[PDB]
Amino acid sequence: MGSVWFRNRYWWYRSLYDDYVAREAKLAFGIAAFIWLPHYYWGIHLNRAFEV
Amino acid sequence: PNNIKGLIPKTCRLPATRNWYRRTSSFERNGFFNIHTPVLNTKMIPWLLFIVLTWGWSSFQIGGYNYERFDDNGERRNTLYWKLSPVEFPQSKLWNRPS
Amino acid sequence: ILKVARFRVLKMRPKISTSYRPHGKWGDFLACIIPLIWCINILTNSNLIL
Amino acid sequence: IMISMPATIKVVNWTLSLVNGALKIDLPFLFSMSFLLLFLVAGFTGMWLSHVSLNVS
Amino acid sequence: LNHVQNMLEENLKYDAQKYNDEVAVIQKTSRIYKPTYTIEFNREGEVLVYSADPIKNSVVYFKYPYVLYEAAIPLFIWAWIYNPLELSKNAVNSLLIYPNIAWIPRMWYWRSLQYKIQKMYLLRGGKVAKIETQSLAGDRFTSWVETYQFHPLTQDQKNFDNQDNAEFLEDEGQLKYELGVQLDNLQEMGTTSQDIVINFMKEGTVHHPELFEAIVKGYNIDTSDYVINTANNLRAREGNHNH
Amino acid sequence: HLTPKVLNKAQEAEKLASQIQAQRFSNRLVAFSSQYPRAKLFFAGIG
Amino acid sequence: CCNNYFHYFERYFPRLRYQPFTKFLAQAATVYFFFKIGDYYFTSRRYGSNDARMNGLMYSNTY
Amino acid sequence: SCTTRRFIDEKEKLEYSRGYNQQELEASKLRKDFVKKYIVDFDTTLYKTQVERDWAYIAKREYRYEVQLKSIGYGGALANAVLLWRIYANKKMVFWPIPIVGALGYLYFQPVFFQKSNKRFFDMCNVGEEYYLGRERNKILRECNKILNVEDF
Amino acid sequence: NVIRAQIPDEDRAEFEILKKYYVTGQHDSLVDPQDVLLQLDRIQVLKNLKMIELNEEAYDPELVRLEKLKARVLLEEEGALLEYAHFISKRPYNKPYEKWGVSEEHVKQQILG
Amino acid sequence: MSAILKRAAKYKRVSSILCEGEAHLRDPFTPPPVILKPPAPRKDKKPDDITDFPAQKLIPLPESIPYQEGKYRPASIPMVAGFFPYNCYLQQGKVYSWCSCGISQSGPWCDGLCNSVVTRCRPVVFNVSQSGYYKICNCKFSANAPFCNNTHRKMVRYHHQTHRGFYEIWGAALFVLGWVYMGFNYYT
Amino acid sequence: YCQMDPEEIMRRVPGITRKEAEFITKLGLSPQEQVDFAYIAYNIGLDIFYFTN
Amino acid sequence: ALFFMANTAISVPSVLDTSP
Amino acid sequence: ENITALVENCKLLATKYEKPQNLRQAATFMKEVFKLENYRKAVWNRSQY
Ligand SMILES: CCCCCCCCCCCCCCCCCC(=O)OC[C@H](COP(=O)([O-])OCC(O)COP(=O)([O-])OC[C@@H](COC(=O)CCCCCCCCCCCCCCCCC)OC(=O)CCCCCCCCCCCCCCCCC)OC(=O)CCCCCCCCCCCCCCCCC
Ligand SMILES: CCCCCCCCCCCCCCCCCC(=O)OC[C@H](COP(=O)([O-])OCC(O)COP(=O)([O-])OC[C@@H](COC(=O)CCCCCCCCCCCCCCCCC)OC(=O)CCCCCCCCCCCCCCCCC)OC(=O)CCCCCCCCCCCCCCCCC
Ligand SMILES: CCCCCCCCCCCCCCCCCC(=O)OC[C@H](COP(=O)([O-])OCC(O)COP(=O)([O-])OC[C@@H](COC(=O)CCCCCCCCCCCCCCCCC)OC(=O)CCCCCCCCCCCCCCCCC)OC(=O)CCCCCCCCCCCCCCCCC
Ligand SMILES: CCCCCCCCCCCCCCCCCC(=O)OC[C@H](COP(=O)([O-])OCC(O)COP(=O)([O-])OC[C@@H](COC(=O)CCCCCCCCCCCCCCCCC)OC(=O)CCCCCCCCCCCCCCCCC)OC(=O)CCCCCCCCCCCCCCCCC
Ligand code: HEA
Ligand SMILES: CCCCCCCCCCCCCCCCCC(=O)OC[C@H](COP(=O)([O-])OCC[N+](C)(C)C)OC(=O)CCCCCCCCCCCCCCCCC
Ligand SMILES: CCCCCCCCCCCCCCCCCC(=O)OC[C@H](COP(=O)([O-])OCC[N+](C)(C)C)OC(=O)CCCCCCCCCCCCCCCCC
Ligand SMILES: COC1=C(OC)C(=O)C(C/C=C(\C)CC/C=C(\C)CC/C=C(\C)CC/C=C(/C)CC/C=C(/C)CC/C=C(\C)CC/C=C(\C)CCC=C(C)C)=C(C)C1=O
Ligand code: FES
Ligand code: FES
Repeated sequence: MGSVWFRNRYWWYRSLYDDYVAREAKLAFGIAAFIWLPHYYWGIHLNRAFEV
Repeated sequence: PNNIKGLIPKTCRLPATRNWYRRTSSFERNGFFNIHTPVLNTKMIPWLLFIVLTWGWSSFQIGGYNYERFDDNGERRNTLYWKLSPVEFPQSKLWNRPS
Repeated sequence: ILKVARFRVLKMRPKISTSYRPHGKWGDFLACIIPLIWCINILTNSNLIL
Repeated sequence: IMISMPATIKVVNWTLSLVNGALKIDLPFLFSMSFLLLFLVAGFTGMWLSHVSLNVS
Repeated sequence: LNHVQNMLEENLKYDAQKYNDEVAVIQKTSRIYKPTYTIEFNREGEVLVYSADPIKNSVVYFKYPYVLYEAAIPLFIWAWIYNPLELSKNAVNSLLIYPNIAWIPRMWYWRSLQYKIQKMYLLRGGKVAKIETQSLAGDRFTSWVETYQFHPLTQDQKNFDNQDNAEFLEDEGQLKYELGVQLDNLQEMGTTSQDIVINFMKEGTVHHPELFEAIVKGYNIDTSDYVINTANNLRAREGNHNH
Repeated sequence: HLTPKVLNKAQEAEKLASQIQAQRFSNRLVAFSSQYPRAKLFFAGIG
Repeated sequence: CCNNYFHYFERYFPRLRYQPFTKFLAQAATVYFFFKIGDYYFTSRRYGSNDARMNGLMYSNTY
Repeated sequence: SCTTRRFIDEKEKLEYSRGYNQQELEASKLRKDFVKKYIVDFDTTLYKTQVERDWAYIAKREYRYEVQLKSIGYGGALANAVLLWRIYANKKMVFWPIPIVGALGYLYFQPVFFQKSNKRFFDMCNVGEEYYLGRERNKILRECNKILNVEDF
Repeated sequence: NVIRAQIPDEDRAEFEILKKYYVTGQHDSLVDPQDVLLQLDRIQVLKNLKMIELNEEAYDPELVRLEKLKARVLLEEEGALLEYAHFISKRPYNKPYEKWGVSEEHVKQQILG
Repeated sequence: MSAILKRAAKYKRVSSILCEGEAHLRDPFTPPPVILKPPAPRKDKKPDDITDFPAQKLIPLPESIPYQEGKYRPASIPMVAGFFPYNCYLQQGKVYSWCSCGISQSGPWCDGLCNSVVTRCRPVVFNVSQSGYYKICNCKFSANAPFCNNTHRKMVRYHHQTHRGFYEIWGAALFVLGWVYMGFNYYT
Repeated sequence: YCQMDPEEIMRRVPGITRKEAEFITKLGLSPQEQVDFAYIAYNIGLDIFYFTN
Repeated sequence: ALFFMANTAISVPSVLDTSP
Repeated sequence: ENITALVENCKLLATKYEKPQNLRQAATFMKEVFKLENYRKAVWNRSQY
């Protein structure tokens, strides 16, 4: 899921930005895994309404 | 009064483990008043979470669900043959998101 | 935002930024995927309506 | 619509400039944060206007 | 305002002035402890006195009553979803307040878990103690505290134990029970805080029991009889089981 | 007949073990009543 | 390949360590789980679109 | 149709609060048996015509949402209450009540919701006499009308 | 011999019992397999006691004590049944919480405990 | 101090060696530990006096280190360049400078960034007597450095065992499961 | 205010002076930073007794 | 786009004419 | 002013007696504060104020 695929992770960071936000980027996955469920379900309902 | 039945006399300084509330601010030994402390750092987590992510990602859906529950998504009644009648869509414009 | 507001202040945990110059070469390309997807969606919807 | 990409580049650079450093909060810094907050929405609305079908209305 | 005379205010002003004029930065003390044996300090000029892995030895996930707190959330979510009580819009929306506040106590418990000292060293001169601790996120905090700022608590943690006659070390030297000590002033991450309580778990090896007891009681250790051992066995950011 | 007593130690123990275990409910009621003497009156009033 | 994981999990589930029957049941359950996954993949409806671009790729059990 | 759905749900709740008599209970039993046999416990995709398949699946999904999911929610609430009780009693986390108490709550709540919404599921299967499902639905409707001495659509 | 060398010492005794049985008692009619089963069950009682101690060391001191009493009862130690009955009689339904953290807040959470 | 002195008789000291062990038994460049006795205290402490403590041997940083035959312990903690090795074709008799610090920009081989980063990990200069494909370590923790010995798998396992690493791994896992579930439920 | 031992600082940096070590200890740095600053000052020849302006 | 809508309600069938 | 008087009397009582440790101790502490002689006079004077 990003730098892991690269065998030179330092090169990955340097060539992308020379900045390190990997901690926040990889911590954000846990929150992003569930922050979308109500929106997705309401969107399903809205899509069904549009289909009707 | 020097003799109270229920109370226990205070003959020594109590430890911090007896405190019902945890202070946020603090004092440096030179007299500087610290408002930003690790206690504040840990206390600001839930408030910022509510301000940033959960309220903004659940408010509109909650509002639409309640609107459908209590107002029939604003449907105008007195109509005939719902099969031919148009559909009053539920809320779709995110009012919490800047239009 | 939380990390910067909680630890990056001088009081808590300043970091000695010794880096002299940037070295990014394709971070712009990697980042532009999201605006690229935005443009793709806009084009698709607009063309379908047109 | 293609113009949107460099704006995203600048936004990500601004965001990354705030990480791993010794912050000295000041009124110019707060004004900069407000400027970023306004610019994000401004550019997003401009990109939405770039939508031809929506632009008609 | 000053024209209004109050004896309590005058006494407070006199007490403040007298304290300021009398008590100085330099305070005399006579609580000096001379260890019988010579102290072997590390290559860095410090002697280890306590080591433990509180994160490894503590319960993190299934901790009561936080499990109850977080298991009450689905009931509120279901109540809001299905409106079993036939409430108004605002009344039912009020049910969603709980999930936004039900996880705070577990956060506070996890934060408190980081105040369990992982390691303790005594510096040269027997006046400074370095405490190294770690959090569940891997962040490592090392703080130096002067020895006189320690105050041990009783086994029940509800009172200060007598510094002179404190019974918290077994006969051989280990801890009878998890020892709590309050530091009057602790400088953590360059910020000073007042009355910081820390704990030494019984499930932790104690090195130099005499030095540990002296540090806990607040004595100044005489390190005249000292030797230096050159052992570069510890690397920066060295890994450990306290994760 | 089984005149010996030590040779039936298990039987003698089980003779009283069942009663002692069954007395758990009564002991808990007594302990609760002692802890909350007003509990009796409070529950009677509510009922 | 990963039979060692059953021994490793004894850290959190000593029942496997102190009851080999439990370990055998766990291994049988894992085998049955893989069996069910395969059966779901190849027999479950898994409805999908009738698109020539991806028909027959097993992304959906359409045929 | 949101207004119609709300009205139907409120009518069902009012009827459930009111209760049922012998004839109403018999008709509800017949309708519930028919619905369980032809919709809940049968793969809707196995019917002949596309129209009947689609309408049977719509009825099955409506039954799912109005009975199965609601019973799961109520049984989960009951199991969570029991779990909180046991957690307080044992001063630890317990996992046994979740499955057992959840299953018991689902078994308790499914019959009541099925009784409450039996008429709607039966009526949603009125595809037409030209199909097998519609013909069976019409037969059951005639039997229920004979039992209740009334006429229903 | 090689299996004995490679076998863990905890169940080395069980392995010895099984080996001796397979060698001698399989071909002997007077050797009752019920006795060997009983020995294996005693070893299993010890193993279960250790397992439950490991499981509930950090959760329920009372539960581990009760299971130790149960293990003693199964081993048929003197007074084991009497002490187990007394423990059951004195056992609260709502056991008190005995794992309060030292750094954990207790002033406001003692009601639940 | 009376109580402390009384209890000192029965108090016992414990060794101050922990999981990190001893570096001199695993690093050829780490000298065995030696105890130095301070001289007698100065009767007069001149303002501009210098330490009389016995001198300790000074070992400078080597430019490069040889190949440790399966007994390699990095001097410092190296950057984890990658969690799986590089399958590189090495020539017979050609000297290779494998990177130990883990920040080299030239791949497994040293690029010079070791001299610019604060670390005691020096490049490993080695030679191969038979040309062919070898798995060169990338996590920089292999005991058989510069050759991979499957220590990256154990590093990954330890990362998963850590409380925060477990959270990160499974948060990404559930993030991808979000896509999987959206695809599974796409039709409704 | 946790001042490290000037003799220990001198031992860790053999060539530093007692006055310099004592001044560094008086300066408000954690003992590790005090030792590092003493090492840097001795290695560079920097005059610690200079008020930066 | 590919799955921008993220879901399709294929269950909703064409309304069946119910005229006599 | 009633709140101010109550808080100040609670502080005055706590300066001489240990602060409440649980709900029962808090209840008895509040009862003692209410029945304190100084508290009644303070309440009267601050009500006039
Ligand atoms: C301002 C205020 C207002 C704000 C308003 C709102 C905001 C508006 C903003 C507008 C502007 C937007 C700008 C957008 C651009 C911003 C860019 C920026 O600033 O960031 C630069 C940031 C810099 O990079 P970085 O994030 O620092 O890099 C680090 C990685 O990203 C981090 O990833 P990583 O992988 O390197 O680290 C984690 C790693 C950590 O782990 C490891 O590395 C360890 C090794 C891996 C294995 C571990 C497990 C080992 C287990 C061993 C066995 C255990 C025992 C056995 C137990 C089980 C068996 C019994 O995890 C793994 O690799 C393993 C995860 C595997 C999970 C996935 C598997 C899924 C399936 C699982 C199924 C399970 C259930 C089965 C059920 C089946 C039935 C249903 O991002 C970029 O590079 C730019 C990205 C630009 C967009 C493209 C995105 C894709 C490219 C890659 C990056 C993607 C992630 C990051 C995206 C960014 C957001 C998070
Ligand atoms: C038109 C509508 C009208 C409506 C009706 C209005 C009626 C009038 C209401 C008047 C209320 C007056 C309140 C006076 C409070 C005085 C406190 C004081 O002087 O303390 C000095 C204290 C410093 O004292 P110190 O001597 O330096 O402390 C040294 C000690 O070592 C450190 O201290 P320690 O650890 O030893 O602790 C000692 C402890 C003494 O030890 C104890 O704790 C023993 C007692 C245990 C039982 C605790 C209470 C049990 C439940 C009943 C509570 C009733 C509260 C009624 C008032 C509520 C509103 C304030 O005493 C305290 O520190 C204060 C405890 C007071 C109770 C706080 C908890 C309230 C919970 C409320 C739950 C909901 C109730 C609903 C009722 C139904 C009707 C709404 O500093 C403060 O005042 C700090 C207060 C901080 C409060 C806020 C904390 C949270 C901050 C996050 C933000 C949350 C809000 C966000 C904004 C929301 C609005 C926009
Ligand atoms: C300022 C705020 C004021 C707030 C208001 C006042 C709050 C209370 C006062 C406190 C005020 C603040 C100050 C606090 C100070 C600190 C307190 C503290 O930390 O102490 C904790 C304090 C106890 O500590 P303690 O004061 O030191 O006393 C030690 C205890 O005595 C040690 O326990 P123990 O072993 O001695 O147990 C004695 C046992 C005495 O009772 C017994 O012995 C009878 C037990 C019968 C159990 C059934 C089976 C019996 C046969 C079993 C045979 C063996 C088989 C295995 C059995 C396994 C266990 C079931 O106690 C009970 O269980 C009493 C329960 C009686 C309830 C009434 C039942 C009949 C009417 C029911 C009507 C319907 C209710 C629906 C509720 C729905 C809720 C959602 O907590 C309690 O008293 C716990 C009470 C029980 C748990 C709470 C929930 C009970 C109800 C659960 C219902 C579940 C659903 C049922 C559905 C049914 C559908 C048909
Ligand atoms: C509904 C679901 C229900 C589920 C229920 C629950 C189930 C529970 C299951 C529990 C067990 C799960 C285990 C998960 C493991 C996760 C952890 C892990 O693996 O990390 C440890 C891993 C340790 O790695 P290692 O095992 O030591 O291997 C290191 C070697 O250097 C690696 O090098 P190598 O020696 O392996 O060499 C590979 C290859 C190198 O050659 C290549 O360049 C590969 C392609 C060769 C041509 C193949 C043509 C066929 C089409 C290939 C399409 C992709 C190629 C892309 C190439 C891009 C090139 C730029 O070798 C060659 O020279 C070519 C050989 C070709 C022979 C043909 C054999 C038959 C066809 C299959 C060929 C597959 C080739 C490998 C592809 C790998 C991915 C690209 O730690 C890391 O360093 C992590 C790195 C980042 C990992 C990210 C991905 C995470 C997920 C991986 C697992 C995927 C599972 C998916 C299952 C889906 C089920 C629905
Ligand atoms: C400072 C002034 C300024 C700037 C910078 C811009 C920038 C842009 N403008 Fe605009 N524009 C005007 C001033 C400006 N404009 C004025 C005055 C008019 C009307 C003139 C008149 O008629 O009087 C106008 C009219 C106008 C129209 C015509 C609308 C119509 O007539 O119907 C369009 C159409 O596409 C457009 C597009 C854009 C685009 C694509 C950008 C791009 O530069 C923006 C690129 C940036 C982004 C796209 C930001 C990306 C967003 C993020 C990184 C944040 C994402 C976060 C979330 C989504 C939460 N502008
Ligand atoms: C949101 C859902 C997932 C979407 C995934 C979208 C990506 C799909 C695959 C793209 C492949 C092509 C990428 C081109 C850009 C990178 C080129 C490059 O640097 O290659 C040389 C690198 C070599 O890196 P290296 O570190 O070994 O060597 C370079 C260093 N020097 C110069 C010193 C030698 O090769 C790769 O590692 C290729 C990685 C390809 C995967 C994409 C990487 C970016 C991060 C996102 C990972 C997503 C994984 C998706 C898996 C497939 C899903 C279907
Ligand atoms: C670094 C800073 C980053 C800043 C990022 C920018 C943030 C911008 C958004 C800020 C939002 C701030 C919070 C707004 C809360 C609005 C709640 C509301 O009315 O419900 C909306 C929604 C709307 O629901 P609805 O059903 O009324 O729908 C709207 C109306 N109809 C039905 C017609 C569509 O309701 C809910 O979310 C219900 C649950 C709410 C639970 C939380 C209540 C919090 C109440 C306020 C805080 C507590 C009081 C004290 C605060 C003290 C602060 C110091
Ligand atoms: C998912 O979560 C998220 C969203 O979804 C909810 C988002 O939408 C967004 C997008 C949001 C943004 C880009 C930011 C949007 C804007 C935000 C948050 C700020 C909006 C703020 C407001 C609306 C508040 C109103 C502003 C004010 C200044 C109110 C001031 C109020 C009062 C009472 C002051 C009144 C005083 C006066 C008029 C002056 C009187 C005094 C004087 C004249 C001087 C007196 C002097 C003397 C001496 C007496 C984000 C980022 C997000 O994370
Ligand atoms: S060893 Fe990595 S750069 Fe020289
Ligand atoms: S990559 Fe370092 S051991 Fe395999």
